[PDB]
Amino acid sequence: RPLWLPGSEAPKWLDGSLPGDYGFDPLDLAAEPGRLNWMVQAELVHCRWAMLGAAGIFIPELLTKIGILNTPSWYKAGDATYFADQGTLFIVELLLMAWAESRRWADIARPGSVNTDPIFPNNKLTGTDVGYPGGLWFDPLGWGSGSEDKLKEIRTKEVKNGRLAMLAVLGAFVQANVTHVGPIDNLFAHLADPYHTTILQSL
Amino acid sequence: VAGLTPCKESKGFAKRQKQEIKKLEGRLKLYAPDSAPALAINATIEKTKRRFEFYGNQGLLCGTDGLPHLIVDGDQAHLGEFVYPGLVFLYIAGWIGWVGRAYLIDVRTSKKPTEKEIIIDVPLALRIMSKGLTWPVAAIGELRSGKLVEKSSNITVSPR
Amino acid sequence: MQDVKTYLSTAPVLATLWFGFLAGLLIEINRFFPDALVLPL
Amino acid sequence: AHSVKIYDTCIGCTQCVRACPTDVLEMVPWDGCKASQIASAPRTEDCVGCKRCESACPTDFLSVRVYLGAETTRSMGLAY
Amino acid sequence: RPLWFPGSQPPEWLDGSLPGDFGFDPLGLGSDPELLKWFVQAELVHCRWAMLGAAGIFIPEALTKAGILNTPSWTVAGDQQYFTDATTLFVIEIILFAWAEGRRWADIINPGCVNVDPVFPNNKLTGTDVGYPGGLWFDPLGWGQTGDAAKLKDLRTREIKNGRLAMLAVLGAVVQANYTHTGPIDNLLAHLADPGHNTIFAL
Amino acid sequence: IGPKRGSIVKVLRRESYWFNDTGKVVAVDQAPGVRYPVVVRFDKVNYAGVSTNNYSPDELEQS
Ligand code: CLA
Ligand SMILES: CC1=C[C@H](O)CC(C)(C)[C@H]1/C=C/C(C)=C/C=C/C(C)=C/C=C/C=C(C)/C=C/C=C(C)/C=C/C1=C(C)C[C@H](O)CC1(C)C
Ligand code: SF4
Repeated sequence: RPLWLPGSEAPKWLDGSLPGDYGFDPLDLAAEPGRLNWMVQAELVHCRWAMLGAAGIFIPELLTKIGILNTPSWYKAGDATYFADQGTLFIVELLLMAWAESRRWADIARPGSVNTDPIFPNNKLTGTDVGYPGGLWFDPLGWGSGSEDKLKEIRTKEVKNGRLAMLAVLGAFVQANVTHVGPIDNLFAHLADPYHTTILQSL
Repeated sequence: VAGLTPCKESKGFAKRQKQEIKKLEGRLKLYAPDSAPALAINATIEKTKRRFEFYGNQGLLCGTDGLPHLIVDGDQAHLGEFVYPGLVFLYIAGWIGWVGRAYLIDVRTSKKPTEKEIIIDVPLALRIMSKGLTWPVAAIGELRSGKLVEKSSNITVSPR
Repeated sequence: MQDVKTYLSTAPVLATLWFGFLAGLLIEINRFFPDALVLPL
Repeated sequence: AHSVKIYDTCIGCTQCVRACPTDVLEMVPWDGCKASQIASAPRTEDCVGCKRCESACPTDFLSVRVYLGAETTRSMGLAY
Repeated sequence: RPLWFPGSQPPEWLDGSLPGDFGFDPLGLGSDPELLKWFVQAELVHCRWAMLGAAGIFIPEALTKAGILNTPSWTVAGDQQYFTDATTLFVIEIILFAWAEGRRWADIINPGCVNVDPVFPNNKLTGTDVGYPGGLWFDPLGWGQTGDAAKLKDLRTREIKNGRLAMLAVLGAVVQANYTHTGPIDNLLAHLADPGHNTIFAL
Repeated sequence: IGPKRGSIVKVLRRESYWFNDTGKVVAVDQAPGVRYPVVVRFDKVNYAGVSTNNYSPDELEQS
């Protein structure tokens, strides 16, 4: 398999079964037995929150540049008023995040336990692997089932698109901190003068 | 906060800027204006004026002495006085504590463990000094897995 | 270098080379960023 | 004067007697070690209390043990 | 075997197998076999950068004196203004040499591992020795891949000895600029007029 | 007697320097009447600088 560094030995824990495995654990953050089960679940929420993050940071800002949404910038979106209080929407989120993540917390701890419904137990999730809750609510098209070689490719495509979005969202964060311009305008200021709009010029 | 005026509007803090340049300007009066020691005092004045314009722009609190005071309680205005450089420090200090702890584990399973502390194995040292970058994820990871602490049955204890 | 680098890897030389680099770094931080009482970041 | 006590951890290495500068310790026969000898302190009234025997005892913890008690002209080391 | 000091005994670590080996090790810093292979690799890129250095110092300044080109002096060439700032010219070069020298870093550590092009796996370098990569990108004429080893060693000896003259020359150009404050072609023509007086002791 | 020669034991003697420490048995005396027959060698010295000490089998457990 290809690795993150040619001529470097792959670690004994990353053996190449996991989708997206390029032997990249230089600091040994997943060495310990039982630890790599937690770090895949951590990678999967972070990659999917970043692909949700990149679709809310770049896509409404790109369509603002075209001018068919007129949405405000994401770093000034916390100052925008809504039908609810901005402080109130935090706690309503973390009451709903208290439900959705603790159902996810029990799946990492005890797999195959919380696939059944808390209310109407005929509705059961069809997901078998940890971190892939297949069911009508999450995978209505049934794209998460098939051959293991076919399933590994689409799980490789989640995390390779997911690691790009993590780098993307981490980039927009630092761009809005030192330049105070939204990141689609940072792209359009880089296609005009690329050698004068660089991280050293923005300090 | 705590009876302290901000340093940008403190009359005592502006008085200390006035009497510091005036001390350095009187030092400049006995030198030629293009001389080499006069360039050092001219660089000292610009270092002083950079310092006073930096302290007032960070929201520092100045007392009745005209001196910037640090609020270390954890105020949302005052994070860079104690909380922000404290978290910067503890990351660096935990980096020192994690690569010195991981070096001792790496040399305890060696042929002569005491010759690797007077003569520090630099390829063994430098391969874990890079690994001390991500140390809160490795210290609490060893704490949760039980590898951080040693059980008291295997610890040398002085008798009662 | 089987023994010259062993002498260079001893405790006083590596303390001199690290603290020479450490005080060399902290002086050069204190030149381009002097009088630093508050971390702005 | 000083009370020098020998314990059963002794290996009969004899170096407590060899380090003694006032001839307190002697090696008596014994059945509790490979050397088949243990130290004893018959002339413990001649003990200065210097604990050279405790410095030369290789047993952890020490087999010879000197307890500084009542001090007389023997254990003060005077010539006047 | 030609040697630098014909009465002296050659060192044990310099057995003459290396190209350009003349037994010159009075301080003996290449005594360790693991450090000798690093220092030969250090001397190869030092030789080729100085020959590339000597063609940018002594070749265009000779054309500057002859009026062929109007290029500035090599000491003040970095001070000139370009379309890219010289602070951000470095980080373009540092990024481009993290792929050039970082992939060269793996070849010194693990020989025969970075010889395959990652974008297209059919392209590969026709090289077997460390420090001489071969292939179409580095040896397009095929002169460095010969069946006979005596001609191949002499051609690598020709590369080293041409290199170490330039490492004297670029170091010679540095101290001449610090002492005379004059271009080394102009120092040559001043020395070609009156070589008795126009020297380092001309002050 | 003794646990084993060449085995790893842990000292239960309270007054030793190597209490709750890993030691290697180098000699067990099989002569009767010996109070402390098991000779245990340690990787670390005590304050006297020695690493060789004699313990009874009741003051050691296999670890
Ligand atoms: C490739 C090697 C080389 C060459 C051919 C030159 C040539 C020249 N140098 Mg020199 N120089 C060299 C390297 C070189 N140098 C090195 C390594 C240093 C650093 C010590 C200097 C520093 C230096 C100073 C500071 C000055 C010269 C000057 C001169 C000129 C007058 C001669 C003189 O006084 O020499 C002085 C020579 C030395 C100080 C060092 C000896 C040079 C090498 C190491 C020995 C010979 C090597 C090799 C056998 C040369 C082959 C020549 C061949 C092609 C014919 C002359 C054109 C002077 C000038 O500008 O003239 C007007 C001047 O002031 N040189
Ligand atoms: C071996 C030995 C033996 C034992 O060990 C002892 C001893 C004695 C130690 C030894 C010896 C040593 C020596 C002699 C050394 C030296 C070296 C050198 C001089 C190098 C250089 C080296 C050098 C080099 C690389 C160089 C490089 C260069 C360059 C890049 C340049 C560039 C440039 C150009 C083009 C031009 C422009 O306009 C500018 C610039 C940009 C500037
Ligand atoms: S020195 Fe200690 S172990 Fe040796 S004979 Fe005397 S009392 Fe026994």
